[PDB]
Parts: sequence; structure tokens; C-alpha cells
Amino acid sequence: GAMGSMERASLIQKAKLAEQAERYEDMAAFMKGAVEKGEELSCEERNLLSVAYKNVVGGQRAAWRVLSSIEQKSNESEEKGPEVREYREKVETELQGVCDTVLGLLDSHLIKEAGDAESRVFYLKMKGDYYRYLAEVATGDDKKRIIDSARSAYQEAMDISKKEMPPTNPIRLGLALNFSVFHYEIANSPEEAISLAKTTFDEAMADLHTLSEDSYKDSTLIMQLLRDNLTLWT
Amino acid sequence: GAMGSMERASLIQKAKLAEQAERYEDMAAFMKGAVEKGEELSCEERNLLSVAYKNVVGGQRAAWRVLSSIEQKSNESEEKGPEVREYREKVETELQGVCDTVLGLLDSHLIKEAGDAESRVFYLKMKGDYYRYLAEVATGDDKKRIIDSARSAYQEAMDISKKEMPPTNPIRLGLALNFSVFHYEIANSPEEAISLAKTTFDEAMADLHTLSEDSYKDSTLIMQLLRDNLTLWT
Amino acid sequence: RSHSSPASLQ
Amino acid sequence: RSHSSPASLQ
Ligand SMILES: [Cl-]
Ligand SMILES: [Cl-]
Ligand SMILES: [Cl-]
Ligand SMILES: [Cl-]
Ligand SMILES: [Cl-]
Ligand SMILES: [Cl-]
Ligand SMILES: [Mg+2]
Ligand SMILES: [Mg+2]
Ligand SMILES: [Mg+2]
Ligand SMILES: [Mg+2]
Ligand SMILES: [Mg+2]
Ligand SMILES: [Mg+2]
Repeated sequence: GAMGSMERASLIQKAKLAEQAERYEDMAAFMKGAVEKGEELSCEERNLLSVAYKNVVGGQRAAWRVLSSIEQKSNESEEKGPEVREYREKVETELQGVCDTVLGLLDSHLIKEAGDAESRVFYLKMKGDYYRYLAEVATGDDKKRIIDSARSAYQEAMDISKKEMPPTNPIRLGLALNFSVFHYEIANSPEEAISLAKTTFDEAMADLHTLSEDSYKDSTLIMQLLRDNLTLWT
Repeated sequence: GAMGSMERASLIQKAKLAEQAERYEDMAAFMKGAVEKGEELSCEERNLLSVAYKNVVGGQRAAWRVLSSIEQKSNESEEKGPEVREYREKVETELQGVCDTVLGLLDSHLIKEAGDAESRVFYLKMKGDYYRYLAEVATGDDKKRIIDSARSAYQEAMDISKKEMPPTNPIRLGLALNFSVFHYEIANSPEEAISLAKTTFDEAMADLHTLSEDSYKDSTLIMQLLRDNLTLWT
Repeated sequence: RSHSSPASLQ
Repeated sequence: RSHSSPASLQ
């Protein structure tokens, strides 16, 4: 890897600089290099890893949706040749490559070394997320297997989070939020999505009284996203 | 080049798709491929080329300024090692590479084949612009030569535009706008910047009566930028 | 589309 | 900073 010669601490320092500069492709390459040093990641470092790749894949997802929309209109009317499909495929392939890279880092060897609930749930949620992003563009004979891989990762993360974390924990909340999005947008299960969002919100509400002002702010921020989705979905 | 096997028309089509998707690095690579087919560019194609590279270098300039600011603070107080300088240099080198690529396309062979005022002035303005972007980060023994290259290109474009284009022509206006920015920001000549902006604005004002509603809108949009600068500068 | 989680979680 | 020209010019 091109980052093999750089110190771990320097990679982390430069990841933070790249974030400030909104250079998320650089940020992701720096954090990939940091992961490949082989040491476990701290809470802050896990968040840097997620911020970097979420922004990279976020740009690819937005582009893919634009191109896919154009492609579907073309098939309603004038023929224009293969270019729209070709370029949609180009972006799609790049997106799939980023997802495969993240999933590879989780499998080699972030997840197997993660023993604390906060790290293990964070990484398993990430695994579900990037299989979900793959599912968003999947159309062939492995769409079903991609969907079940996302579901399986989310479910393992959910089981741990319910046993080991309070209902207001932001990682637990963000996991439940994203699993509910998986149900609604990927798995054709809107009722499951709604039920999960409502129970997650209500169980967090009842635990807010235990929190400091700062933790209350962290938790209510994610709870509002659950509420926004319920308003969209009902 | 990686685009050598793709049809010119397909490259243009995909450049327009990339613009819609806000994939400006792709857009620039497609338009570079189109230029390298060796045919002259139409007005629309010249604008696609400029849009693509302006957005690419615009992201690099914004990142460079963030990192340069951090670097200058570090030199006011705790030592943190070479990382800020290294990463600023990385972005700076990538920025310089993009500028060199654009200048290479203009020199091989866009400018020498451009005979009409609209194309020749557009390309000479671009040459001035990308030498100006190089000047923004230049600090060594060639800063003076980079600045004079920008000045020389802008001046040739100005001479042609005053002889061959009406004072409201958007290319002429955008050229004068950018030459005035060169004077203010690069050449330490605020009075020259102000004088050029005012005379450009006033000569355009007096020619607006000749224009259709749509051309009036095109011209007044650029005139407002001249006015915004005069308000900042005085 | 539905809202998903921010990347950074405490 | 000063405003410069848009990329697309008619
Ligand atoms: Cl980026
Ligand atoms: Cl393509
Ligand atoms: Cl799993
Ligand atoms: Cl881009
Ligand atoms: Cl670097
Ligand atoms: Cl010149
Ligand atoms: Mg070391
Ligand atoms: Mg027809
Ligand atoms: Mg929060
Ligand atoms: Mg051909
Ligand atoms: Mg000190
Ligand atoms: Mg205009």
C-alpha cells in the first residue's frame, strides 16, 4: 500500500487535516493506511474511518442515482446509444469497489479483534451499511445474497447492542435507524421498519432522564432522525 | 490516453452526464479526451471544458487555502512535525498538475488553431486563469515568471477582445473581470484592478441598449460581479 | 429518501 | 476573496 511507509500517527493527523479540507478521498486513503498498520482503532479513529468512507460512497451514491434516473427515462424515448448505461456502470463499479474495500478492512481484521460492545457494534453496523449500499445497485442473481448479508450483519449488531448498551447509546440508535432504513428501502418491509423505529424511539425516550446535558444532545439528535423517518413513512 | 478508444461524440455526451452527476473529475477527463481528438471545439464544448477543470481546480484551491491557513498558524505554537507541510505540498502538487494539464491542452493545440475572436479570447483567458491559479501557490524563483505569463496571456486576450467584440460580450466581460482580479490579488495593483473594473462596467452599461432580453441577462450577470468586486475593493 | 445515521457516533 | 468569472460564457 502507498501508505505503508507513513507513521500511524501521521496518517491519523493527515486524516483530520483532509476532513478539514473536505478531501474525503484522501481522508479515506489515510484511514485505510492506519487500519492496515494492524492495531485496533480508538473510538475517535473508528469515527474518522466511517466519516471518510461515508462521504466518498455518498458522492458515488448521489451520482449513481442521477445517472440511473436518466437511464430509466431513456428506456420509457429517442435512442441515444450505450453511453448512459456505460457511464452508469462506470460509477456503479467504482462504488462497488469502495464498498468492497471497506468490507475487506472489516473482515481483515477489524471485526475479529473487536471485543468491546462499542467497537464490535460499530463495525458490524458498518458491515451492514456497506452491504446495504451494494444492495442499492444490485440487480442480478446475488441481490438476494447481498441483502441477506446486510441483514445478518445488522442482526448480529442489534443482538449485542440490546444486551450490552443502554437504549440511548448513539451507536445503538444509529444502528437501529439504519436497520429500519434497510427494512423500508431494501427489504420491502415497511411495517418492520416502522415498528423498529417506534420501539427504538420510545425506549430511548424513557432512558433520557439518566443522561447528562451533552449525552442528551447526542442521543436526541439521532432520535430526531427516527422521528423524521416515521413522519415520512406514515 | 485512456480515452483514445472512445468516440468524440460519446466523450462529449458523457461529459454532459458527468456534469449532471457533479462528477467533475470524470467530466474533465472526458473533455481532455475530446480535445485530444484534434478537432477544434464548438462554443458549447469550450464551455464544457472550462466548467470541468474550473470545478476540479476549485476544489483543490479551497483545500489548499484551508491547509495553508493551518500551516501559517503552526508557524506563529506547538511543534507538530512535518505533516501539515507535507499534506499542503501534496495538494499543491496535484493542483499544479491540473493547471499544467490545462495549459498543455491550450498549447497543444487549442490556441494555435483558434482564429475566431470568441474562441481565441476564451482560450487566452483560460491560459491567464490557470497561470493565475499557479501564481496563487507560487513562492520560489519562478513566481515572477508565472505572474508575467498570466499577465501576458490576459493582455493578448484583452487586445483582441477590445478590437473584435462588443463591450457587453460575456467572454470579454469575464476576461476583464478576471484580469482585474489578477491585478488586485496577484500583481499588488489594486488601483489598476479598480480602474479596469470601473471602465469595463461603464462601457458595458452604455451598450446594453443594443441587446435582446436574453443577452441583456447574460451581460448584466457578469457586470454584477464587477460591481460586487468594486464594493469589496473600495 | 429515508434519513440514515451520521457517520460519527459517540 | 474577489469574485471571478463563471466558467460558462456565452
Ligand atoms: Cl474528495
Ligand atoms: Cl464510461
Ligand atoms: Cl455478519
Ligand atoms: Cl469529482
Ligand atoms: Cl501527504
Ligand atoms: Cl500568452
Ligand atoms: Mg511505526
Ligand atoms: Mg423521436
Ligand atoms: Mg449524536
Ligand atoms: Mg471517430
Ligand atoms: Mg506549548
Ligand atoms: Mg452570463
